[PDB]
This record gives sequence, structure tokens and C-alpha cells, in this order.
Amino acid sequence: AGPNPPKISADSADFKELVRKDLAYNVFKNGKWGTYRGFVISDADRQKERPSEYVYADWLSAGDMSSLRWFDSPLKTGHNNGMLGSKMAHKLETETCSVYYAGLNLRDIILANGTIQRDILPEETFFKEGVLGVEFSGRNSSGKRVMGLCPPPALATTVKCPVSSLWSVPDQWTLEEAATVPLAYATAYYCLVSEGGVQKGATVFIHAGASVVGQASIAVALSYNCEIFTLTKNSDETALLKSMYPQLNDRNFCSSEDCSFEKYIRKETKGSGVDVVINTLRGKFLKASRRLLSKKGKFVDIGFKVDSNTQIAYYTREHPDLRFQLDALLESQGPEWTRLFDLVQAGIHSGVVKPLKRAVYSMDKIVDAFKTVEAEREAGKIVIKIRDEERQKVCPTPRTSFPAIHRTCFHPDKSHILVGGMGGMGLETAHWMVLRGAKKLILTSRYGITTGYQARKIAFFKQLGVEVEVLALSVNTRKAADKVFEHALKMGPVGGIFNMAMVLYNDDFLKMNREQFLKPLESKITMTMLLDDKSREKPVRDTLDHFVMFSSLIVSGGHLGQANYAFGSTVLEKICERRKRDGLPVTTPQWASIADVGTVALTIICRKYPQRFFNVLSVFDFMMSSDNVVTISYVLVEESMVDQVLRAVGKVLGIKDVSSVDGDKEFIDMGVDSLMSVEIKQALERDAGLVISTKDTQLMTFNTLRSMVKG
Amino acid sequence: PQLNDRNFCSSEDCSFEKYIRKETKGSGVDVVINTLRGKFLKASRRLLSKKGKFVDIGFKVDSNTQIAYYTREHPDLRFQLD
Amino acid sequence: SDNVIDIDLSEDSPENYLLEHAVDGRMLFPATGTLVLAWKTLAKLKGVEFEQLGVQMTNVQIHQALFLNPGGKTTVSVSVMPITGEFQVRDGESLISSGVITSSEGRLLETDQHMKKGSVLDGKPDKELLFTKEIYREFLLRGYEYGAAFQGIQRASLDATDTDIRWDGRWISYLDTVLQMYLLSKPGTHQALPTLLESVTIDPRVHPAQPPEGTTEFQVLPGKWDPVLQIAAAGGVEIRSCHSIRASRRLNHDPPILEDFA
Ligand SMILES: NC(=O)C1=CN([C@@H]2O[C@H](COP(=O)(O)OP(=O)(O)OC[C@H]3O[C@@H](n4cnc5c(N)ncnc54)[C@H](OP(=O)(O)O)[C@@H]3O)[C@@H](O)[C@H]2O)C=CC1
Ligand SMILES: *P(=O)(O)OCC(C)(C)[C@@H](O)C(=O)NCCC(=O)NCCSC(C)=O
Repeated sequence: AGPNPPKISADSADFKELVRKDLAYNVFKNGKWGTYRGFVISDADRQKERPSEYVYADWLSAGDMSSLRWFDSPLKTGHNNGMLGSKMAHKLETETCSVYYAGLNLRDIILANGTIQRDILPEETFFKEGVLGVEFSGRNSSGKRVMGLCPPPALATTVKCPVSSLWSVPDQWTLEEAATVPLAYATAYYCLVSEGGVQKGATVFIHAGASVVGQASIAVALSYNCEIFTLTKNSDETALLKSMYPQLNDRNFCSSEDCSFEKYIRKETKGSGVDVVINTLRGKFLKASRRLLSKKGKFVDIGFKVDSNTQIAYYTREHPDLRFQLDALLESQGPEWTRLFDLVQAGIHSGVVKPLKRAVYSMDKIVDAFKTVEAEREAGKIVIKIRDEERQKVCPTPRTSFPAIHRTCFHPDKSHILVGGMGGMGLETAHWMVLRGAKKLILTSRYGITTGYQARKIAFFKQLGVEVEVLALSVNTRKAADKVFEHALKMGPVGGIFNMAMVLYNDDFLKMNREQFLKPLESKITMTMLLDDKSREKPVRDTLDHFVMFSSLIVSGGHLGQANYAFGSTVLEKICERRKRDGLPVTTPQWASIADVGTVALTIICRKYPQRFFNVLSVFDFMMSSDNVVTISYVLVEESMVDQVLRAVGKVLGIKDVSSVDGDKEFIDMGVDSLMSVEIKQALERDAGLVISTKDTQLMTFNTLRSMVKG
Repeated sequence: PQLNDRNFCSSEDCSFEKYIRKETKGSGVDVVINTLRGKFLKASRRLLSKKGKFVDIGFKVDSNTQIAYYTREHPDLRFQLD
Repeated sequence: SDNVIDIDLSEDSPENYLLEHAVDGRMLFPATGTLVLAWKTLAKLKGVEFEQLGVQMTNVQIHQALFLNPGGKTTVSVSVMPITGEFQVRDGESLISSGVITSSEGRLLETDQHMKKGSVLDGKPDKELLFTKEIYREFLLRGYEYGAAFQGIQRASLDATDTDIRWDGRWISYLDTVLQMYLLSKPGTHQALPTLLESVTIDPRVHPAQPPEGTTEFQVLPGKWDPVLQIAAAGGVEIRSCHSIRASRRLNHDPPILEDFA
């Protein structure tokens, strides 16, 4: 209230003006009469990019390579996500490096475009933030220029690379050149010297000689004085390889267009075959390559798009899966890896390891870079330039910011209080925090663990390496609040306070006694002031990072019989605005009907549909990384044959108005993973007579569909 | 004399897979010298460790296995000493 | 070529329960659905009654998903090779399942679970037991919308090992409830669709016969998940080494509106 506060008292002056207007809601705030209103946040702001110090590349929708964005990296907290389960068995010593260039391999493109799910990767990467990028080249914490391989995501601006996977850049290569060496030559040595056991003078057959791993394989083999046969797509690749390696004549090149190389290699080797086969092609070329093997020859298959029968072989231990072995070695970093580290390190000194060709792409062109690798229209490495290399050779990395999308993260060394978190949304929210970094939770309840579902998930968290303490204490007195935070500071600095408590009593306002009225006013008023007070006083105030107070739509929509719950829920919404006046952190989600978890779980109330919890947590992530106090979130419930199938097909893609979107934009552009296409494929037959191919689905426009059903 | 009753199983039924995996604490066996065929061959492969090696010296191989030898999919070790 | 099966998803068809099995609004044909179709086809080829036949499927790949059409009819064309046993469920020119099915007259069941009589989950407190409500809260949060016919598991332990699967006569639902012991053995937050069951044995001669017609208090068969061998067994059924493929979650409603109370 301004210097002249209103004087509303019976026969006052300011009151008489209000009576004449006769408005149902008059609030005097910031010196003006007004009303509390819910202003819609545009959908474009949910993905708005803001400056951020630490970022990493991920995908908004899995299987779409046009949805790669830069998100906030939990490395701002020092550590990295995915420190649960197996990842806690290997206590590798890591060096925090500033990434200057990130190398792009065919492994990243395979994961990004949905050809392989992240579950095929090593189990230590199951809970990682992202799975894109392994190699990099930058500066370590001491300013030295380094390059190496680290568990993903190395497609970021800061990495925590194990000290046993980090090489030193010679003082002749720019940081740009060093970004091409590590993985290409690390895999070449693994395929030849570690798995193939190549020997001096042996004959080796390399598929896809022009690829980055193909070029590295040739260089290693030539250093071993081998007889080389390589498959080159076109004459440009053959010419390129000849220029890079003068020892190669036209006699060492074949064609990948058909399996005619078998006779050539089987005549030039005089029927002995090839000692080592680095195999990337599949189908009949795989069979022909096997038939070229000598009697002691080794077949190293590093292709990614394996068939179904050969995928069964991997499961039943019939064959070894070598297409994700470099990733597995980097997790363990045991004797097998140190052999490759020594080999590559030796190669650098002896001149075998030489930088490959390169093609730098800016950070914002990540989508274009990924498409370039997938097409394979030309040879060379694709490297994303994160920063600009300084002229000096040992200098600190300047502190800069990058545009990235929000991603909430919790400090692993800080304890988080979840008051009333042992129920409904609390347990499935604590699961979310654990996956996003939280490793110290204090769940509070009035009774304790009282159901089998609670005991199961609390046991699940403890198994993952989280420290959970369950207190049966209601915070309705300063003494209890001290006890709860005492058990908190003994686990770590208090870095979050969430209140998800509710005690509902429903009845008509006239039939409610005093005791019945103040039932929902203990977890929403009495608590929130005692938790607020603690966060305002040290040592929590300096340490506190989040302060979340869950609320309901009764504050903005109202309800019948819940006059008490409305009163308490609003006071919680105003205690969370006093915090904003004083600059303290505060968040207050104002939910609507929610599904799968709680009160509603046990549908349509006030015409609003219940939300799916996997959305509750998607918007909740937006809520935490925002400047407003309360963010209202709710869901509202919603001819010719040619238009019939169009609506059904458009509905599959997640489009509400088929006519709104462009009729010339291909389905893959909007996004068609692997299940939407089959649904459309079976729907174009169920609804009409059309029978289309799965691949044809993703490259056909809406106009094509309309013009095809008529035919 | 070194061997104890704990080191033996029964060839009549494929119950060794459970016992061996339990006794090895899930690490699997590093090398398998395999002579049995059928369901005992598959079970033996599933005890293989991450590095584990499978040496198959049985003579009465199945037709599908024999085609694998011809195709160079697998090595034929049953007449290697010869 | 061989037996063609017509799944009638009408208002009162006996196979109307197949619609009470959806994954985030997608009404898919159960992965164990193709097991019964292949199982019944082999019996029809042999001339014996499918409930008197002890089968064993191997490497059952669910090549592609079958979207059941509500209030309609879907057709499949199961085909079993006489002697080798290669079975195949297909719809037109599209493959939907594959594998090898073999019958036998001897013991086909590895785990000795068909002998267990009662239930280990007796006398335990309520805070050491999961019930039907809580088990299918775990599945629902992961995207698996099970209805009332597929909600078989009546009780379980906090370890997910022991269960009280219900036997009510329907085979497509029973084999799915045995495959639910696998899903709740891998706690998580993502949605996984099974795509390869390496071994399935459905010896019915050690399995309780169909409930007497008119029954409503269906009996419960003790089940168990073997974390060592990766075997889910209950009564006269075992499923070993079942693998799944992660799938993105679909929003059945429309995007929420976010406002700023100010
Ligand atoms: N559920 C929904 O759809 C909606 C939820 N919200 C908000 O989200 C949260 C929903 O949580 P939900 O689990 O759904 O509610 P539930 O009723 O399902 O469980 C809420 C938890 O609150 C705990 N609790 C209540 N009083 C106290 C207390 N004095 N001290 C400690 N713990 C307490 C209870 O633990 P015990 O029972 O062990 O005492 C219970 O587990 C609430 O904050 C609610 O306001 C907002 C709008 C709608
Ligand atoms: P693309 O990467 O080709 O996608 C492959 C898909 C479409 C995922 C295919 O493998 C598939 O649909 N498999 C799933 C089969 C299935 O639905 N099995 C389980 C039945 S539904 C259930 C668990 O509710």
C-alpha cells in the first residue's frame, strides 16, 4: 500500500466508492485497485532459451533429429546426473574439462534418430542426463590443452572426463584438429590390435574405407605394414583415400555397390583370405566378407543396424556384441582400456595418429551437423565448435554463457525436505528428483510408512544409492520444525523444501464446526509459515535453493463445500508472495485435477480433465525454472471419407486441427517415430483401401494423403 | 583330492546353470569346455562371463551348427588337433 | 494359409476383454496373445484339444504391433510348419509375430513351481504386502492401462518375487499376468513394450482345469519371479528372458494451459 493507504471503515470515504462499483473482488496492491487474475503463459515460452553457463545437447522428442536442443547441464552443481545404481561401483578419478570442440560420430546419429534405444548402451548410462557425444577436445582445469573420451554426454560445454581417458594435445595440432583423433583411432586400434590381433604383414579387409573409423583403420594397419583392401563408394572417396595415404595404389580399392569384391580379394590373396575383417556393411556383403576369412582370420563386426537373427545371437551369448564396446570400456576403464590408451598415446608420438579431415559446425547448427553425418554424402569428421581457441597454449577458459532450454537439477550434496512427500504426488515427485540429481531426501508424514506401496518405493530409492530418512512428525510447532531440519543438516546443507501435504474435510460451510474447519489449515497455513520461517533464517537461508508449496485450483476457480481448503490454499499462495517481495526463492504450483497418483486416483470436476503425471512433471520442471510465483496448470476437455481418414491420421501425429498445419510439410518434419507410422499404416487400410509402406509414411505430406485416398 | 562335493553337478538335467550362477555370484564362468549338445549347450553359453570363452569339442553337431561352420560364422574346433 | 483367427471386439463378444489392455490409449494386441494363437493352431494341426497339448515356444519376436479395432473385427493368419514348428502370425503381407513352437509329452517345465500349493504371502502385515490397487498404480504411472480382466495379481511382496496370480479361465489374460511379474521386476519410469520372449512353456496338464462354469470366486495360483534365471512362473506357465523396447509416451488429452495468477 502506497503512502496513502485506504481507510475502509464503515462510514469511510474510500469505502463508499467501492459500494457504488459493486465488484465481487477488490484488492488494493501496488497502490491501485485491481483483481487477481490468471494470465495465460504462451506455449512458445515453455521452450524459450535463456543464457546458461553449462549446457548439453539432448532431444525434445526421441527419434527426431530435428528436435535436438541445448538444455541446462547439472554440472553447474559440480556433479552429473546418473550417479545411481551401477555408476556408484566405479569410483573413477575424474578431471573437469572445458569442452572447446565436440566430435560427432555415427554412434550419436544412431541414438538420435531412433535407430537404437538408449537401453542398448552400457547400464552405467541408464540414468545419465543424455547419451550424445563421447569424444571432445578442450582445456582441463589447469589450463592445459587436452582431448579424450568420456562417458556421455560429451556433446556439452563442460565434461568430467576420467583421468585415464585424457590425452595431451601435441603443440602442433589446434584444438579443432585434436577433436577428430581420439575415437576414430581408439576404435581402429581396438578392431585391429585388440580384437583382431593383427600381425605384421597380415592382410586386412576394411569396409567403408572413407569413414572416419575407416580412415583410422587404414592408418593403423599401414603402420603395421599390412596388405589393405578397402570398399569405396564412389571415385571421389577412392581419390581422397589415395591422397591421404600415398602407399595405397588402385589395386587396394573395391566397390561397395555389389558383392563383387569377393573374387578380387580371393584372387589377389591367392586363396589365403584376409586375416582381419573390419565389417560395417550388412546383408549379403556381411556373408561375402565372412567367406573371405583365412583359417585363423578374425571377423570384427562394428555395424549398428544389425538384423533380428544376429540380435538374438547377441542375447543368447552366441556372438559378442562389439558395436558398443568402446562405450563399455570407458565406464570401467580397466586393464582392457589402458591397453588402448597406451596404443593411441604411442601412435601420437610415432606419427601414426594424424588428424583427419574436419567440418566445423556452430553450436546452433547441431541439427544440420547431425543430418550431415547421417546422410554420409561426403567423407570427413563433423565437429561442433563450442568455444573459440585462445592464442596462448596454457590459459584459463573465459567464463561465457550459451543459450539453452531449462532443466531443473538438484545438488547431490544438499538435503531436500519433502513435507508430506510420502503420498500420492510426493513419492512420484521424489522419484523425479532422484533421477534429476537429488540423493538426499527427508520424507515426512504423520504416521510413517503405512502401506506396501510406500515401503516398496522407499526401498527402491535406498537401493539406487539415495539416502532417505522417513520421519513420522507433523511440523505444527517450532520444536518439531527444528527436529526435522536437525535431521536435515546432519545429512547435508538444506537445499530444498517441498510441501505436498493435504488433509481434506469436505462439507457444506454451514455444517462445519471450528475443529472441522481448521483441518486442512495445518498442512497449508500452520506448516508453511513454520517452514517459511526456517528458510528465512540461517544457515538454511544462504543454502536454500528451492522452496515449493503445492496448491490447488480452488484459489482461482473455487469449489463447493471446500471453504476451509480454499482459505488455507490461498494463504499458502500469499505466504509464497511475501517471499518474493523479500527476494527469497519461491514456487507455488497451482494444480488442477491430476491423474494416476492421488486424491483423484482413489474425473471431470468443473469441466477440467485430469492431467497425466508424466505431464505434471513436465510442466513442474518449467515451474521451478521461472520468475513467477504461482503458475496455474489445468487441462480442459475438448463428412466425406476423404476427411475421415485425414482426421484419424492427423490425430495419430498429435494434431488437433488437421487443416491448421501446412499441407506441404512432410510427416517426418513434424515427427513420426516408429509406432505412429505403423498405426497410420494399419489405419490407411482399416479406414480405406490404401496399403502403404512404413518408410513411405514419413516422407508423404498431408496433400499426398488427400490426393491418394481419392485415387 | 582338491576337488570337493561343491565342485560337481549332474549331467542328467540342466540344473547346473542355477547352481553355477549362484555359486559364482553372477560373474559367470571364464572358459567353457563343452561336449554336450542341445539344451545343455545353450545353458552353458548363458553361464559365459562378459569375456568368457566357449570351447565346443563335441563331435555330434546339429545340422544348423554344421552350416555355421561352412558359413565361417563359427570355428570348427572338433578336428583341430588333427 | 493355415488357420485364420477372427478376433471379434464387439459389445458382447467373449473376446471383448481384449480391449481392456491399452498402453497410453493405444489398444494393442497382447504380446502373449500371439502365444495363444500359435498354441491353438498347433493343436488344431495335431487334431488334439489345445488344453491337452504341452507346448514350448522359442524366440517369439513381436515383429510389429497389432492395433485392435474397437467395435470391429481383426483377422490374423497363424501358420505353423508341420515338423520343424516354425509358427508365424501375420495380417495380409505384414508380419506380426514369429518363432518356433514345439509340443511334447514329457516334462517341459524347468522350474518346479507347478507343484506349489498355497501362498507364501500369508500372515504378513499390510505394510509388507502389495495389493491389487497398489500393484496397478505402479503399472499405470508407466503408461500400461490395464482394465479389470488383465488385473490378475491379487497380492505380492515388496520384492515383487512372490505373487498371488488369479486363474479365471481365460488364457490370453493369464499369460499376461505372468508377464506382469516381469514388468514390475524392473522399477522405473519409462514405457517398455515386450518384443522377444526367449522361452514360454504352457504345459496345461499340471495346470488347474478351467473354472466350473458360473464361478465368481476364482482361485489364485502362487507365482514367483526367478531373478537368477529370469523366469516368471505361476502354475503351469513359465516365461524366460523376455526383452522389451522403450516407447515414447503419448498424451491422450490435449496440452495443458499454463497461466500466471498475478
Ligand atoms: N491430488 C491432486 O489431484 C491435487 C493435488 N494437489 C496438491 O498436491 C498434493 C497432493 O498430494 P496427494 O498425495 O495427492 O494428497 P494425498 O491425500 O494423496 O496424500 C497427501 C499426503 O499428505 C500427508 N500429510 C497430510 N497432513 C500431514 C501432516 N500434517 N504432516 C505430514 N504429512 C501430512 C499424508 O501423509 P499421512 O497420510 O501419512 O499423514 C498424505 O500421504 C497436495 O499438496 C495437494 O494440495 C493440488 C491439486 C489437486
Ligand atoms: P520401429 O523402431 O521399427 O518400432 C518397432 C515397434 C513398432 C516398436 C515394434 O517392435 C512393436 O510395436 N513392438 C511391440 C509389440 C507389442 O506391442 N508387445 C506388447 C503388447 S502391448 C503391452 C505390453 O501392453
